[PDB]
Amino acid sequence: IVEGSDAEIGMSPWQVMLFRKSPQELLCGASLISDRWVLTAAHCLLYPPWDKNFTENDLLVRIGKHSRTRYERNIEKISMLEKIYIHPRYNWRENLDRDIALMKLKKPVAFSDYIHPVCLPDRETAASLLQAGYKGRVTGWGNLKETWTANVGKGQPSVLQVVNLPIVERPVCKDSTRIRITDNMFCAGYKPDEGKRGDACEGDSGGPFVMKSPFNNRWYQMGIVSWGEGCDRDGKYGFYTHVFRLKKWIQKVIDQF
Amino acid sequence: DFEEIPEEYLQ
Amino acid sequence: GEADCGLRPLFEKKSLEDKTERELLESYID
Ligand SMILES: N=C(N)N1CCC[C@@H](CNC(=O)[C@@H](Cc2ccccc2)NS(=O)(=O)c2ccc3ccccc3c2)C1
Ligand SMILES: *[C@@H]1O[C@H](CO)[C@@H](O)[C@H](O)[C@H]1NC(C)=O
Repeated sequence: IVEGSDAEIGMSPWQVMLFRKSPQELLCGASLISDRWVLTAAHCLLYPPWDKNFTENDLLVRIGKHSRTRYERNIEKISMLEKIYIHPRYNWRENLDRDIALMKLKKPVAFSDYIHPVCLPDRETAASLLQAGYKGRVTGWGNLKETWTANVGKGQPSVLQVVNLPIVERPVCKDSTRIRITDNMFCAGYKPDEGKRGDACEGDSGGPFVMKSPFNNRWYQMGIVSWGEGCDRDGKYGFYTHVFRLKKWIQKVIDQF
Repeated sequence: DFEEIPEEYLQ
Repeated sequence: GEADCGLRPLFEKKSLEDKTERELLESYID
């Protein structure tokens, strides 16, 4: 997260860390949607142009975390994966279309003050909340700047970061990039003339873009951090997987499995 | 720079 | 019924609000 700030403890209890076993490194964000299912971006796990193809045994999922690096003995739960499911029509060749994946935990996690699932939206929520100019929230442990001076600058955050960003009109999204955008994506960020900044960055991918409904007080996952071009560039916007448009696939996978 | 986690998970 | 979701034990459930959520809600009414 570029130009965000420190999360409060428990502010995002559905935030999941994808953790590589060997070498030990932060892979990506994810989110908790029930006691045994985790939602993330497909490109976190599978991207053949860079020979990236992670397996159930390559990864741990860490839930309830605040610190990026500490083993938070009293608070976090570490789980292994039973099975990974990638959208069958996930398009890694040209635009990261349908950038979505589900992961089933080997055992259920116990909820607590620090571990709690986010809601997926229904039709009415999606139609009310997904409108240009409205703001959602992005969280993660990814980089604080696109680039920095080696061994001097920082870098990676020490605790979870948070930034609030407005949804941007579809035509402005389209004009900002040569990449072919589909209806399975939306874009968010400030416009160059607005004098605020903020973006997701490396390591934030797969994490949740969430919105709060004023009428029932619940948080909904509307997007997944998918892609962009650098971090926090002027006249550039982050792109997000459209969770609602892909809800039917989620429903199939959870029901069948 | 990660603190180590129980090696049961990493073996 | 439907499993509880999107209500945080340390915030909504204790009627506390986080430092910046007010910014999100205000965006709905401009
Ligand atoms: N700026 C935001 N919000 N971002 C999301 C989080 C990571 C940030 C840094 N990453 C990035 O800036 C890009 C760099 C990149 C750009 C084009 C192609 C390959 C890599 N990685 S990416 O994961 O966003 C990515 C990966 C594969 C792709 C394939 C086709 C088209 C676009 C693709 C974008 C960008
Ligand atoms: C990735 O690896 C898995 C299991 O190791 C294999 O079954 C699958 O075909 C691979 N997919 C690609 C696109 O390389």
